[PDB]
Amino acid sequence: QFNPYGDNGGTILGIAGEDFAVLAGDTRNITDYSINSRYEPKVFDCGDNIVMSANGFAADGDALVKRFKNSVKWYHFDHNDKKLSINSAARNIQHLLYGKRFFPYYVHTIIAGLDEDGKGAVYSFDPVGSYEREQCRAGGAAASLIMPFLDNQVNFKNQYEPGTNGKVKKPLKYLSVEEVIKLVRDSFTSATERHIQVGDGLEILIVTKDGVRKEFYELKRD
Amino acid sequence: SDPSSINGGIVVAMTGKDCVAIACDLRLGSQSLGVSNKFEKIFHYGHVFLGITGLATDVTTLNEMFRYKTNLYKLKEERAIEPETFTQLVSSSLYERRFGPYFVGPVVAGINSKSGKPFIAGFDLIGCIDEAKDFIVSGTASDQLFGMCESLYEPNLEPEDLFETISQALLNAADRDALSGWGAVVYIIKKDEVVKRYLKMRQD
Amino acid sequence: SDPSSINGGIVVAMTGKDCVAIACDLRLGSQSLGVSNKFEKIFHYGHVFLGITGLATDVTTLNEMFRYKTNLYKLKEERAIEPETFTQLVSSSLYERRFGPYFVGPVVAGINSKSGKPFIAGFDLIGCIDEAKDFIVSGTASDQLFGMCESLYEPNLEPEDLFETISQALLNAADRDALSGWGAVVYIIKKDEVVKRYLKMRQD
Amino acid sequence: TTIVGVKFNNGVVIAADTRSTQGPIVADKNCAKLHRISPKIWCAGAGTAADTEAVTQLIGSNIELHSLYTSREPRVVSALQMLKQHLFKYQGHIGAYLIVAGVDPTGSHLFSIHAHGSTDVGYYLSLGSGSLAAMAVLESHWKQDLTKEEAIKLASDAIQAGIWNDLGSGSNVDVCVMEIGKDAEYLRNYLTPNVREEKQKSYKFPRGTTAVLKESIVNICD
Amino acid sequence: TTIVGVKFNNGVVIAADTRSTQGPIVADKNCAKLHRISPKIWCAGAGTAADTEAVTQLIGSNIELHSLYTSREPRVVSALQMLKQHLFKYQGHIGAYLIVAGVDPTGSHLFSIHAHGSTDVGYYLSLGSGSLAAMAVLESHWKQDLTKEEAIKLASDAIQAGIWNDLGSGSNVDVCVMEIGKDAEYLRNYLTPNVREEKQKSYKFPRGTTAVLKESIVNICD
Amino acid sequence: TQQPIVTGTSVISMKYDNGVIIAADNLGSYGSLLRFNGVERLIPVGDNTVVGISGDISDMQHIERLLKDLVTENAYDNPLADAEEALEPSYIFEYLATVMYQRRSKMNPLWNAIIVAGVQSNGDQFLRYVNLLGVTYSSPTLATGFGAHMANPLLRKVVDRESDIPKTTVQVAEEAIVNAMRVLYYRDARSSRNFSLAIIDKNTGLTFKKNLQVENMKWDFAKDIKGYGTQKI
Amino acid sequence: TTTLAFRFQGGIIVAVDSRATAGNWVASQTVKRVIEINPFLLGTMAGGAADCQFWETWLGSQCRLHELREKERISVAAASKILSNLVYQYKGAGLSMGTMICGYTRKEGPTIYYVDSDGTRLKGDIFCVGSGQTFAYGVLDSNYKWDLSVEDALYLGKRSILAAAHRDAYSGGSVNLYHVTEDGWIYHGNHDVGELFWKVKEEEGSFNNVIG
Amino acid sequence: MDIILGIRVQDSVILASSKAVTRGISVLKDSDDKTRQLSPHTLMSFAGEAGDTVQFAEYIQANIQLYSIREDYELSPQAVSSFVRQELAKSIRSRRPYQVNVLIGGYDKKKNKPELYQIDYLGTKVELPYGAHGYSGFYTFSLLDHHYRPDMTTEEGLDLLKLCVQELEKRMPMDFKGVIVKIVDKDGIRQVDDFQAQ
Amino acid sequence: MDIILGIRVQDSVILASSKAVTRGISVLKDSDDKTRQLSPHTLMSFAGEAGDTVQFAEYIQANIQLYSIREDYELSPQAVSSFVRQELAKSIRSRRPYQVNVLIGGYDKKKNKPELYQIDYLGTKVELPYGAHGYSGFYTFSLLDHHYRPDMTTEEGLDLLKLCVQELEKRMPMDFKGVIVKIVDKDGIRQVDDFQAQ
Amino acid sequence: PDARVLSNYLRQQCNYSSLVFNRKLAVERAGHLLCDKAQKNTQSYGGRPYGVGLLIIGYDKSGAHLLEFQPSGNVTEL
Repeated sequence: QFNPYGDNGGTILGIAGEDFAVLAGDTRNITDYSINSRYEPKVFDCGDNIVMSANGFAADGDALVKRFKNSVKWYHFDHNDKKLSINSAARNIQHLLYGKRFFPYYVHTIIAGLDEDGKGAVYSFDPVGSYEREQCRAGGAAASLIMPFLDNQVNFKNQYEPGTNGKVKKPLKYLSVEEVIKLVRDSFTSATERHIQVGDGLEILIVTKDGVRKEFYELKRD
Repeated sequence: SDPSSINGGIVVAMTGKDCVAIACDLRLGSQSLGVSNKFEKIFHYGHVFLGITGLATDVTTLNEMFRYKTNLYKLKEERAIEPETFTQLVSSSLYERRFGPYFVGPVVAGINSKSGKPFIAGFDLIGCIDEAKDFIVSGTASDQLFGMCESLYEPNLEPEDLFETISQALLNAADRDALSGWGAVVYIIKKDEVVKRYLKMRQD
Repeated sequence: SDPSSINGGIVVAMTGKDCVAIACDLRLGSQSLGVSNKFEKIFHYGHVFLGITGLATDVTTLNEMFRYKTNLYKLKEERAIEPETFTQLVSSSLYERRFGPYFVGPVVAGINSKSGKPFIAGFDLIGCIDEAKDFIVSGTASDQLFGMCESLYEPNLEPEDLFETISQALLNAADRDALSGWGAVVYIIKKDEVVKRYLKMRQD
Repeated sequence: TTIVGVKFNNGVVIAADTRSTQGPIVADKNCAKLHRISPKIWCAGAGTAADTEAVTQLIGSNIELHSLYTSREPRVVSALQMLKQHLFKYQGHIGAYLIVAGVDPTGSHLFSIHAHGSTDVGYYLSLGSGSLAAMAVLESHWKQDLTKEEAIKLASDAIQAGIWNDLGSGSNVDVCVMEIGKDAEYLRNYLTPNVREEKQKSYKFPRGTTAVLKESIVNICD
Repeated sequence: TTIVGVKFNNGVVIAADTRSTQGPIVADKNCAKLHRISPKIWCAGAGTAADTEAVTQLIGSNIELHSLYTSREPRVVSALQMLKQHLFKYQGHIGAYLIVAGVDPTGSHLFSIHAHGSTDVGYYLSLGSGSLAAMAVLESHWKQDLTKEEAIKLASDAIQAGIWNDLGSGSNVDVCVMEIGKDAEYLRNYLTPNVREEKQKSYKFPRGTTAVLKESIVNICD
Repeated sequence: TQQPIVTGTSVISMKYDNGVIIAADNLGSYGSLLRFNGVERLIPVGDNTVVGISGDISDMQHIERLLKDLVTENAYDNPLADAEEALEPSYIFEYLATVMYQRRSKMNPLWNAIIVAGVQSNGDQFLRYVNLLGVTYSSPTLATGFGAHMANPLLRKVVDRESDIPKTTVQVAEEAIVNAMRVLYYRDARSSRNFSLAIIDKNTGLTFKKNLQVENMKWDFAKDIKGYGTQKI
Repeated sequence: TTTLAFRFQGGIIVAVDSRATAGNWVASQTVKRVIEINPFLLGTMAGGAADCQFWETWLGSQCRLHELREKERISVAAASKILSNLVYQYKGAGLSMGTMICGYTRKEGPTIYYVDSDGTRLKGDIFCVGSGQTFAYGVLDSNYKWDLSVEDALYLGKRSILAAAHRDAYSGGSVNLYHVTEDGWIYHGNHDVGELFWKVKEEEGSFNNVIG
Repeated sequence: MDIILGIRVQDSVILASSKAVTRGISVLKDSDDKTRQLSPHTLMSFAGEAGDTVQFAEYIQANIQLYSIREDYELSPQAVSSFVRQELAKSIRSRRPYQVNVLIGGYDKKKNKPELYQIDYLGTKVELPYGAHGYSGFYTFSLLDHHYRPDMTTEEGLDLLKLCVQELEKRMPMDFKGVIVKIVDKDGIRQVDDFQAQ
Repeated sequence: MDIILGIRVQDSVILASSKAVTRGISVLKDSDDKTRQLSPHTLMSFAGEAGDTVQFAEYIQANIQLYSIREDYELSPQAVSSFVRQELAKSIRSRRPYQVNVLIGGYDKKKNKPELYQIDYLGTKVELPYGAHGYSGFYTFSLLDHHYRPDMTTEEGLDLLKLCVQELEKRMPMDFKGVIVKIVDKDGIRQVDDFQAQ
Repeated sequence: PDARVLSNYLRQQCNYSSLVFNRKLAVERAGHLLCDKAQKNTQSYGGRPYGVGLLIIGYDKSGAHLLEFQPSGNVTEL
């Protein structure tokens, strides 16, 4: 019996800042209990200031992205090099994904960037097209180890104002890209400690109104 | 269907400067249906504490099995059993049933009345032991806990800060676990004085 | 579940001196539930008779398929089709559907208006033909019939005695078959004049 | 099902019992496994009833169409190439094993095609339920060159070994002899070893035994 | 799970990482696969955790009872005969593969028992998730007769090849050296290549963040 | 779906300062049987690339054909067909990966693991995997079959990271890869003893070594092993 | 998932939760279970996350072509038919989706049509689909009255989703409210189930067996 | 399964059809009409698989109506049921068959006789004095075998049918939420909204 | 499954338990009492697998009664339910386990407090203010979460419980043929034969 | 219009040669392609030839490049 699917581990993450957005994802690539490469990117700039990453079954990922990028190309060709509004992008990705509703792309994809007002913006996707505008979403192998943490930190959950008992929720202020990346880094290290499919390296792409920036940090090669 | 996820629940333990903390949620439900919010998973024999997760009917039986056992011990040695001497027990105990295990995940935690040193330990269903100087987690939201503990933990917290760190870990994993919640309770164990507290959390 | 035993029923044919007889029960039911006692399995196109057993919905469709077909024949050749020329048909017909057969067991029987000789024939679902000078049986109580026919049959019976022999075979097999009964009907076919009769039988 | 075929000097002969099964119950007490493909080309069909009688049917009809058009007597290997080409196309879902025999203006021939389209040749063949019976009566009493009467005597004495020792075959023997420069002879019942003894009682009922409820005279024409 | 063992001139050495799995999540970040059967007899246990630690337990206890009674130091083949006799009785339903090593008043020994009771011998053995890793570091750098320091250097350099290239093994290395006419040395952490870097933020909350509903002081004695 | 019949085992490879290496014995197993030897799994393409194939042989023989025709085709109306505009490793590989995927996506795969090694026209090193599922990935070291389990480890003690290729002498690279091939033959019932190693140096060009074997082995220490614990003789 | 809608004097009231879960982990508490087909129609989301979202958004485009052609508002019945028809075409293929199409045209008044992947198309007054449907039905069955005020009609829907949220492990998060009128729908915010509970317990007395 | 009863009397046909609709654990409705009028004097009840059920009913209805304006003449009960059995007949051997059982009861203004045809999803049709689909028969058939007479008044039939329902309630595990009755005759179709309003 | 409800009020426990008994297609009875009194002030309802159900109930009843004459003292609700959970607990790991779920509601004449214990076939016990077994909970639990108060009168509880049943009827597919109610308190057990006689 | 069709066919040819092989389509090739397409329209019944000339430019691995195509399928490099 030929089984057309495979899981290449990995974890990606996307936070939407007040006026910028990030999307990180470790570089390790695996198969069962072995290593295929300690550095193989899973986060690409697709043009028009849009970062994207599809995580799950390596191949379906590469395919979707390529298929998406060739699509940005033609959007320009047909509408006078007009810019692709990230919202317009997600709607499009839906159709791509739902295109294969009955032979689904075995992946959890995530794009991120800026809306038409300059505010950060993220988008999480079903492996068949269901998308929602998220503001902070971990997807991947250890997502269940980073979401509880950001919940607490980025959104101050279960935290109250001292000396007011369970009466005043601690107010949320918004993090400077600096602070967010310190958050993002701690999350990934912890994850490497307790999850064997996470480690080796962490590459991060920051979207701002100047283009896309990239930063890297080495993780433990457990 | 995994027998160790019908009822649900979580337990976590931590060590600090001359103290330990053990905490758990309160929910007991069948599959999706929530049945109770007063189901406690933490018991104690003398100055030794044990939290248990997994199949509820087994959790209950084990408590009774250990109460029974510890009372007989005390009577015979004319002293209460210690944390290590106890861990060894619940380990053998779990194992004597290696081919029809109780579906649980115990977690011992106490202070040694002789040395005075903090102790916390975990086991899996057949009894494999596991000491650690920092923390133990077990349950349905097992992973959410490893993620919280591998961040918020800090060696030698003061009992007043330990209470804050442990609570926050429990509190937040239970929120990303669909089968754990409906309240919680945390203990802060010192050489003497033991303080118990119930926390306020989402009831969904 | 065998598609050829949901509805039930039986058909039998015999030859005598210058005549034939064709008979069948009347029941149509779903599994155990008896639904009707007026469901006839014997039809006719001109002076040619066809009895059909098996899956009721197919029995009905076939009748319509053959009526349709024979009317077109008559019109084109300016004469009614004969017993043999017909058998060959329903055989090919059944076969054109060799990989999704109708679930039946037809049985042709008539007298040749040219020669004047008696004719009876049987087929299985894919159309294999089968002539015989004595008798044809088909249905759920198929075996009970071979047992009755292989005893009570007698070459060259007089139409008045044929009626008695054929009736008795049908009558008695239908009593040892749980899915056949609720009445019967028998035909006695001569060169001319055709007499039809309904018989009285247990209604259980 | 129990058929055989054996060739001699000026032709070939095949024989087959006449008993169709259908579970343990007997259906036809006097069947006819011997079919005509063309005047001097005959087949013996074992296995799935309708299939063999319908396939020979076909091939026959086409070969008739062939000779007519080519203005020459039907070769026997044609009838073979046809059958096994067709049998194969249906990966064995048309269970018809058989023994094709005949004579064309190039000698006498004898073949045996299995369901899947496989064909073999020899001087004597056996196919059916009692093939191992009538193949002990052939691997014993066989010699090269046999009179017409010998060949006939052997073939019909093989079938007989099938009738008696096998449950999936019985009743009478049927034979067809194809001789060179001569017409073919069809022997429907060259033997009749089985003939039910007479009954012990007459089972005719006295007129009026059966109880009737209604009577009437149905019509036919217009 | 990643263990090895290698003997030299006056003794033998075995090493094992310290990482218990349980799916992809890590359980124990500093386990101990090295057990003591008797003072100078040690085991390395791969596979099902509880099983190995419980079986060595047993056998050990019994051998202690044995020597006492026979008034002689524990032979190493005894410990072997015991283990594999027991392992077998349970047709492999007690998944404990391991490497038994030691020294008795008849030389130094090294064995490897599989789950079902099968045992083999050599000068160097590897059992675990990364046995093929640390077995390329042994089929390359191996030579007859090796200094104590060489043997130690090799064994610990095999484990290391397991740590890095395998996902089912990591963290630190543990070693135990058994030398003739000498006591045994237990090296809990002869290495510590992995040590989580320090975090990027202090995550201590201000006292009173958590909301409480009830409080009280529970009792203990009588 | 389908199943592979005849099969080639591992194919190990690595990079160095001036180029890349790629080896792979010549045995073509038929289950437990070793029915073949004159089997070549190193298919060079053009004068700058080589493709090591593993898995079903009938499907390997199929790709090869495809590659040849890809070549005999790039020439068609192209005068620089041996200079400026001539097949690169990255062209070949891109094309291959396409097909591979297209295929699994039709539930009719080619049962293979593949390595495309070579040096770009501008001098860069190129090493990229690609199996029957379409999954592909780059790395300093690469290997199919056991290579991933037994080769890799060793070829990593050499080039542990992307910051060591520059300091790896074409000679040291090879001397390892072959000791690795010693290991492969030491523990892998589906491997042959003699092989075929091919280098692709940016200066020297393509060197296609053929039929060699694994010498320098250690079986002496066998005489010492007797029984399994009790036997003393 | 716990979604519901119902008719009454004021029109239609739609309420949903926002929890989405993978196995036993809460992959998200921010799901828009209400598809805003267009200014006048809303569809809910049960069964399949994507199938619901995709086809219902498709359906919106359909209504738009229809309105440009006839120069008139499409009717809830015709819209619900279109959907179920497309769904029925794929019967067998494995789609999945229970849903409430809610509209209020001039001629047909306020209409709710339940529609699912089986090909079912029901007209109704009260519908609840989900894993918490049973609990929602409780509060709802006992308190519904055609003459509910608007203010109370919304509170009923809210308390209903809350009931589920509490008992059904697979339901929770924040309730989202909508009110549909003959001029279109009006959003009535997103209320966090966390906070709402404590509020209700305190201001309604209910939820006694809960210490807090 | 759902409940589908029908009985022909002196000069009319009566159809009973449970009102509930259930999706798994809950009951989304207790006032469903399983009926669908094909023409002024032909009525057809149905019960079967979730989606298949009414897609089919409406389809049939559409064909009959089309035929009726085209010919301006009304198709007869006998010919109407014949058409249905034809479709269902073709259906059973198609990529995916409709799983629908039906009852057709019309008034033949040509013979001035009521007729009731019962057809199951396989294409099995039969003309009966009274019928039922699915498990519905075991609880009733005996009562009707007992009291039914062809001379019965419409008024008497209802009383009979009431008994059958009372029995269905007492021994059937499912709670079908009552039935809805309808009468077909020389004057057309009308609903006995008083077996419900009782 | 069968219906098993129970609610503790001010000073007493109330138990509701559907009356029907069904074997496959038919309903052999619509007046079954799933109750069984263990002692003057302890009552226990049950529902589960066909045979296992009352063999177990009676067994438990026999043990309690034995203990009671022997000691001449009456075992307490708390200790009684403890014994039950013990048995069922051993049961789950035996050649063949009883598949029985239960509710025990007694009056602790020692504390003068009513207590209600709910136990499932696995040995899972819990003390609650109100409970139910099987699917019975989804249709009721919300109504009780809403109206229940510990100060409630016996008189008020019934009214409440009535609502839960009315809901069970409106949305549950099965027709449980009504319930039988019973009250336990300082004066013992009595049957509210007026929820049935209503 | 004709140009649209042509330039479009060209955009396609380049994209294929880009995704599949990952190599920028050489200019000479783009000539052959535009010639063979213009070709078909001079050998069959029913249609008409493209009424439009194009000057193509580009920069492959042979540096600069200029071509001149005519509706007869004649592409010359100037």
